[PDB]
Amino acid sequence: GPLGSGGLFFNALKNCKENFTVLQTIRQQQSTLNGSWVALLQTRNTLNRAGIRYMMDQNNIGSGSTVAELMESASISLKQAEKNWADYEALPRDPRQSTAAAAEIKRNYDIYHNALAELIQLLGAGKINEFFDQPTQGYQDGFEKQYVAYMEQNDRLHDIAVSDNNA
Amino acid sequence: NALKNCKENFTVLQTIRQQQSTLNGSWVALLQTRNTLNRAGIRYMMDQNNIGSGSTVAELMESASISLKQAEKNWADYEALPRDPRQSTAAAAEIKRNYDIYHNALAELIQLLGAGKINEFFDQPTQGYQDGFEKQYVAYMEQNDRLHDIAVSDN
Repeated sequence: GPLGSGGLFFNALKNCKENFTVLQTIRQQQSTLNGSWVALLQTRNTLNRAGIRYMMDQNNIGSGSTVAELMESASISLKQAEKNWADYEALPRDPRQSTAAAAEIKRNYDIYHNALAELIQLLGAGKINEFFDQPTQGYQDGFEKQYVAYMEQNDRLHDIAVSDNNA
Repeated sequence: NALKNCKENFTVLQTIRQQQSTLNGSWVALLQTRNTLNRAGIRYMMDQNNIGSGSTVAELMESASISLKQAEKNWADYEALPRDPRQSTAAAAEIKRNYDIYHNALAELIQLLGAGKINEFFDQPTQGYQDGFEKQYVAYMEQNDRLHDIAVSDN
């Protein structure tokens, strides 16, 4: 078109720099959310290991890490979840991301995160029965559903940026 | 060039992002498999004291199988992806070596369970196997962070 090389270059550089900023935004949200999700799963598994060790200790068998060591490890991983979740929330968002879906991920994150913190409290208090009975699976499932939707949203944004860069 | 520089910086983020999504997906599915197997352990022990609720040991065992296949699926996604030239090939081999150990360990637990080999099931030092993978996963992530931070700059 009746547009010069200088112009074509400026426009290409403008778009590239915009596209890059989108990928950066998305990559960071992805790594922080992922780090929070993994640390919650770790916490959950560690608490289950603690329950097993407890039930093993009843019949004076049971080895490996102690209930106390496992509880402390779960606390450390829950702190890792929280750290990653704070980083996630503070990141600048892309204007096109749904604020409604962001609110849902957060709602489910708090339910699941709080359930694990509660398990840690129940355990350290001796409320073993309460501990074994929490419907944790449902809480986790609710966060995961949102996590998937969020990633699907971000993959789309990713693709828009890629398509543009290719053209 | 300002342009070719940016067109390549964007390529780095793209390749890194996609490797991350799939590798993290595989890691999440492995973690879920391990947790589900520990749920089956609890359930079995509850069955021994004649209480014992929700999902059965058999149902959890099947669930763990499905989630382990999901790890394999995400792993194959990751394994087919293109690697950036600057990424460590030695690290890429060590993550694979550690995924295999951890994956195989989970495959074994499922086998042990569906054969009633309960002692061996509870015996397995799964934690060490997971830790081996995790350590490589962290280094890989740290490497990707560095490649991310250089792209934001060159931009």
